[PDB]
Amino acid sequence: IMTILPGMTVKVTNPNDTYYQFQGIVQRITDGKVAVLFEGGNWDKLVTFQASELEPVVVT
Amino acid sequence: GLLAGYQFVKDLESAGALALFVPPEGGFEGRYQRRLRSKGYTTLPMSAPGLGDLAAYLTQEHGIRPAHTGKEDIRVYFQPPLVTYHLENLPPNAKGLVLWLIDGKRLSKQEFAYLAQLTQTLPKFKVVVEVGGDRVVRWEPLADW
Amino acid sequence: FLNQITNYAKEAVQSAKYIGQGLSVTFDHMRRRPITVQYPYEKLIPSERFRGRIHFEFDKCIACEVCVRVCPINLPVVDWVFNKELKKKELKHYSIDFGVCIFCANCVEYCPTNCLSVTEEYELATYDRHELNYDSVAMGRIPYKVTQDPMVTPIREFAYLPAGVMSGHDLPAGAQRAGERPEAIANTA
Amino acid sequence: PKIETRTEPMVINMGPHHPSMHGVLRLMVTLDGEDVIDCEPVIGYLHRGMEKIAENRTNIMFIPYVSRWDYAAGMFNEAVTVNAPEKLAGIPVPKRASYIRVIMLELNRIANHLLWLGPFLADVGAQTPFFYIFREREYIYDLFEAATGMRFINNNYFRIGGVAADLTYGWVTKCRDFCDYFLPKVDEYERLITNNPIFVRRLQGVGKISREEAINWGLSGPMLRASGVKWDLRKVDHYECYDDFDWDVPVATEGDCLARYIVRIQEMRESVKIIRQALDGLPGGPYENLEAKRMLEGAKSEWNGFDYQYIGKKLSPTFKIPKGEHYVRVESGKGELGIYLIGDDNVFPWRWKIRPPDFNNLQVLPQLLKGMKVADIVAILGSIDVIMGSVDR
Amino acid sequence: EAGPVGRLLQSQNLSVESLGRDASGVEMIKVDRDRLLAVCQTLYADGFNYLRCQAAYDSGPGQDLVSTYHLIKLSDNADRPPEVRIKVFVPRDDPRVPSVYWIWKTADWQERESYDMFGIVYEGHPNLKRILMPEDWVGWPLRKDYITPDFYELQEAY
Amino acid sequence: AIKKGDLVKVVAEKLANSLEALASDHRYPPYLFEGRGEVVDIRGDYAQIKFPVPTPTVWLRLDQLEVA
Amino acid sequence: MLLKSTTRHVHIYAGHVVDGEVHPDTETLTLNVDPDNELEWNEAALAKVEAKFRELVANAAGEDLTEYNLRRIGSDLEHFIRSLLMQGEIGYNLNSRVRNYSLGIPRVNHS
Amino acid sequence: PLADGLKLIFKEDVLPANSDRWLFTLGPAVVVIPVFLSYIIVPFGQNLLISNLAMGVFLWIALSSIAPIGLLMAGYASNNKYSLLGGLRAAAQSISYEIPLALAVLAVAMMSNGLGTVEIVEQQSQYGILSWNVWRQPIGFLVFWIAAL
Amino acid sequence: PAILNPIARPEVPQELAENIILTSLNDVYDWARLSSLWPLMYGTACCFIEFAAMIGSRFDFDRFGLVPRNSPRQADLIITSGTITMKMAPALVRLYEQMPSPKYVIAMGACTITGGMFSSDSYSAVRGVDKLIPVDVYLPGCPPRPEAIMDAIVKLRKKIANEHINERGNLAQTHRLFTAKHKMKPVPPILTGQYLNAPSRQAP
Ligand code: SF4
Ligand code: SF4
Ligand code: SF4
Repeated sequence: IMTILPGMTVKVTNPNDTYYQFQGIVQRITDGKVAVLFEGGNWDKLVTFQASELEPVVVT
Repeated sequence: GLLAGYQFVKDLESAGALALFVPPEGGFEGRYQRRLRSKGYTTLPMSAPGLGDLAAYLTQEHGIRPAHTGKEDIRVYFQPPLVTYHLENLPPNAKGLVLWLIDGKRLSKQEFAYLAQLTQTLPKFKVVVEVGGDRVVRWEPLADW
Repeated sequence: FLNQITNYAKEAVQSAKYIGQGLSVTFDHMRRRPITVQYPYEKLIPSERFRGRIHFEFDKCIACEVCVRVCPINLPVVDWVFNKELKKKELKHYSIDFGVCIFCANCVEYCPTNCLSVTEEYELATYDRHELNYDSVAMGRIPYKVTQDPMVTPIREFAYLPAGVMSGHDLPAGAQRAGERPEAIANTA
Repeated sequence: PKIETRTEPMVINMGPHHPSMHGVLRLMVTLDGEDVIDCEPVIGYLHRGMEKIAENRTNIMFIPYVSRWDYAAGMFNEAVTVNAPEKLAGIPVPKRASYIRVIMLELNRIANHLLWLGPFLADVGAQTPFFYIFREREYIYDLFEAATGMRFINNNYFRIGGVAADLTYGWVTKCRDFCDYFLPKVDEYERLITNNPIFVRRLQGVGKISREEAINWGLSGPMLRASGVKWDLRKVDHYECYDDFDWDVPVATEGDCLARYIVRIQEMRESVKIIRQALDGLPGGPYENLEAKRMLEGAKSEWNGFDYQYIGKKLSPTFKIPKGEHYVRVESGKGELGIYLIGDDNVFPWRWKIRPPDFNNLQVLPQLLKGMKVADIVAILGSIDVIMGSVDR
Repeated sequence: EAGPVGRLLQSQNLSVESLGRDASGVEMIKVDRDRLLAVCQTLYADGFNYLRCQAAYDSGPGQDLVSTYHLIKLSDNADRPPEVRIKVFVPRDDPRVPSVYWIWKTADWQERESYDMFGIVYEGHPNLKRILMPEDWVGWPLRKDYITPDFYELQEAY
Repeated sequence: AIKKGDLVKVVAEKLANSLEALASDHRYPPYLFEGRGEVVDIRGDYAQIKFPVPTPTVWLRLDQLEVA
Repeated sequence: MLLKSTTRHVHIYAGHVVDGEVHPDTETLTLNVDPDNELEWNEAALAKVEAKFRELVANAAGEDLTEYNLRRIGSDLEHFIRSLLMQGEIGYNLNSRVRNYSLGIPRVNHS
Repeated sequence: PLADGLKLIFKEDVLPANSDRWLFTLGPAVVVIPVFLSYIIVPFGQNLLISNLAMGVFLWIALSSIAPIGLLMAGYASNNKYSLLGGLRAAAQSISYEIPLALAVLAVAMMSNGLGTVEIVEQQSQYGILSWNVWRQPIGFLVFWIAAL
Repeated sequence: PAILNPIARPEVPQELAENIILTSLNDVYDWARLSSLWPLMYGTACCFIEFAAMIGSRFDFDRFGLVPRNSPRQADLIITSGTITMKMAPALVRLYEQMPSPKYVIAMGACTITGGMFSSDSYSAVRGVDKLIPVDVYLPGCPPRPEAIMDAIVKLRKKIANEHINERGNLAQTHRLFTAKHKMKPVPPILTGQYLNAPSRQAP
């Protein structure tokens, strides 16, 4: 109940990845793999990550 | 090169639901499907991500609602339950029905547990969900996951 | 008059030198590293805009039909019954046939609730065509992540290779896209 | 074995199953001994009916359709399909959207000439750089996949207000890298044909369309420029801020396959110059710098101005194509891709005629196969740059 | 009304109309078909040497078929040639235009396309065949009142 | 009489010798003659009918239809 | 020039077959119901399809011998074959190699 | 290659629509039997061959001249054109290079005083690499190589 | 009937290959037809270019075993890489019928699955290639990227490795051969091959 909830804002911290420093919106949580929604761009992208490479932000 | 016997059918009859680990380059596990079909089973090879809510698609009636391309109406099509319609429309002396799911990836753990319990409850129904990956064709029971 | 005999031998030896030169420079093509993206073990990463399989969230849907009226073939079958106990639209069984879909994500842009998102998933091959009718729980699944498969060495294609790199095969350890991001010039200037 | 041997001229089918990248057309040629006497081209094996589909589609849902005529340079089709309600309603585009349009269209011209160039060198007999041309075409594919989302065709990139989305964070750098990589390749492609006497023997005087006969037959693009006419629609029509650069239209005086080859190679060499001169004069530069300048300098100071936007008033899907008619055009990879739009204040057009760039260049193909041999058929068909999705549409 | 080719070139016993102008500044002319081969010929002897977009449309589901001709003065350089458009309105019960193939040969295949899509019979040009539909097809698919038959291939995917 | 959204069917004897019959075959398909063609647009004496077959819409006269 | 209408489940082939060759005849046309065996075809529904085909080729008297009319006959026979499959008189094969349901999925009658 | 062999064993017959059914099956056989039969001539060492065959390379040339009969047989026995034309084209190509092959072999038969390949190699295996015929036939090797390609 | 488009009960068909030698020879047979898989060089539309992007160097076509063939007689596979019109459909059924019997079809792109964006307002587009040909693997994506095509080829290989060698007999045609006499008028060949020599190009 304390773990990563859907509906908030995130930002990726996995450095050796195509998606880096990207802020996203977490949309669905099944089996640990977290799928976040990226508003950046005209088409909204859904890219799957895991909890070992994500951390929520405090500013927004 | 790996002359495989019929141990695969014995692990299928033992576990009831086994997860396959196929090399991702193509057809190196279909020899086991043909061994399984030669022992009297009827394999039903279909793609797992096209199924949704396997409690409803496999054993329940489900409205398909095909694509109207701006021309027809909604026009719901009530597909029969796949496992029970393919099990009742079978020879009565057959070995059973086997659901051969070719994409075990992009599925949840809950659907794996449901598939294993579904193979355990009704008597002649086995699944060979292909979660993929491994360098050789190797299979586990669908016990832990 | 041997002006056309020596010209004949000159054309012959010029063609022979051309064949020898082209044979020397096609022998310098074998030493180059092959650019083959070896698919089942080297699945190349799609870009941050790819427009693969459409993802749908059954709870974020106000049951309008904007995703149908902007789709080029009016494809998504959204059907609702109005519940006068609550007086909202109350969607039931949204679905998209991905054998008919042309993957333009018009329905993704013109979605007022950001319900429809698009994924990086393209391996959608099926044996039966009617299995491409993804209903609301089928297309509400988490997509296949190419960088999280323990059999694939994923490859950035060309627009994510840093500033001098043409092919993503010689990449040492996850070097980023081109350079700085808009959180750098705000700190610079 | 009921094949007899007559003295009358035979008939060669060359039917719709072409075992190369030649499209779907029949080429029923007679060719008595070797001289091609007659040539009936059968057309319409990809006629899917875009002109009747268009009358039942909104322009926001006909943009995914328009990549399928010239499906090697797809966005050129969007470059008329967007520009047809743009000039009825008078919707202005931003300067940044216009420069992004110029960059996308010149990359599409490079890719279209590369996909012409592969099969043309394979038909003329070179057949070594067929596998080396698809590499730079894949570079253009991966450039399009970052910005537009898809590869060479299925882009929804062009919109009535400009461009659907601005460029990514590393796009300008990698496009400059591709141009620095691609400047010597066009010189290599020119020296492959012109510094080899067997190829220029295969391409000299093969198809002898005149200057005035090219104007009479309605030829356009590199088939018109190779006959002698300096007619580029980017220069004739002051189109989409193409006059802010310094490029010269390539022409030749003969009109044969070698002249068309030279015009297309020099069109690649001029389009990459237009790419460089547009990347330099991009309003705000790359998107990372422009987004940073509109982030740190408040919400003001001309970087939030109109001509520094990617979209000029992103429109509702129920946009009415207003009452009135005109005829827009672009100079695509084959030249004069035109749209005759007669929209009548409906959400749909009333008539959407497609003037294809190579449907009017394929009618000269029986005229160009008059005094030619058998093995010079596929060269001449190679020199037209025919793509049957535009010919049939 | 007006028009820089009606008041300039059409006062040599040709008797044309003037529909106005386009939204791109192109001047339109309505021409009765019986003197089309006259009025195009004086436009070929004027400088309009390039025929682009020999189109055709319906102008209403029961009204007259139209066959349009978008002429232009293709010179050797830039800056906006005069670019006139001709329109020929033909009745639907007898659609029949004298072909302009012997003036501009560009209408060899564009008149075949407009005949294949609308049934406008072009008199004079050599091949009047279906160019896009199958050559044994019945009907004209780009008319507004085209009842397309229920072939099994044209039905839904089932 | 006939408005936008009415499921109309085509009267064959009214259609058989019109100028609407010049555009197509004289061997009319049976999707016209079932009450499932929906009127989507009326532009004066003619209506645009969308039939449930996945083929383009037909513009027929208003007196060639009847509300099923 | 052989006139034919080859789609799935019907082949028209205006002409007669001799050994494995169809020779183009003017005043006859053959019929090849389901050449790939997606359906089962008991003899009652097979005779029904044969009678419907002879009625269709009798009603098509007086028209041209184009491929358009052959395609019309084949499409009407396709709609009849799909109507027999939808009525339940014809089943899917299930011994075939493809099993792709080209005339609709199985579905229950009402709900 | 082995799968590309084995798959072609598994595929069916086609018989193109009025094919000869005797000349059709014999065309490939007539074009590949003398090429296999010409492997008597090749040595892998002194007496490491099937037979010496005093007319060795001349018999190889004579047997290779049977190829544009299986070519014309495969061209004729198909009832379609473009393969009869292709068969005549391949037979006109295959007889245009028999005579330069024969002349280039004739130069080596001059320099070797015979036609058997054991005697042809034995007149080169005297000084190892200096007695090879490519240094004494610099253009005959080119004529043989281009004519054999 | 209570099931609208029903499946039918088989005749209890089983091979029951208890032999392990013939099972391994069946494995060799399926591997050999699996790892060769020579497709027809068949195009017709947009998707073919992505198919050509497999034959190039960035994605490799050959590394699954498959080299493209010009003639359908040497073709083991057909990837229907584009829209099938009403004009192209008999030509496509002809070039599928001209292949040897262990043949495979991949419906590439949305135009051959269902006739994707032409499944609404087109009068000359076959809505799906399975209205003409038995299809093995369906391949979505309007231009399916070449990784998706050699994913469809991977699923086709998974399909091929299941095929039994005793089950050959599904490769049949099963003639029915109902012949009827008709009373239609023969028309002359409208399209003959006379384009410039026709006596209407010379003078009006
Ligand atoms: S547009 Fe979005 S919110 Fe509206 S119905 Fe479609 S998916 Fe739901
Ligand atoms: S992606 Fe395009 S084609 Fe697919 S459902 Fe959305 S709008 Fe329709
Ligand atoms: S599916 Fe899309 S890309 Fe493929 S042929 Fe059809 S329109 Fe072209």
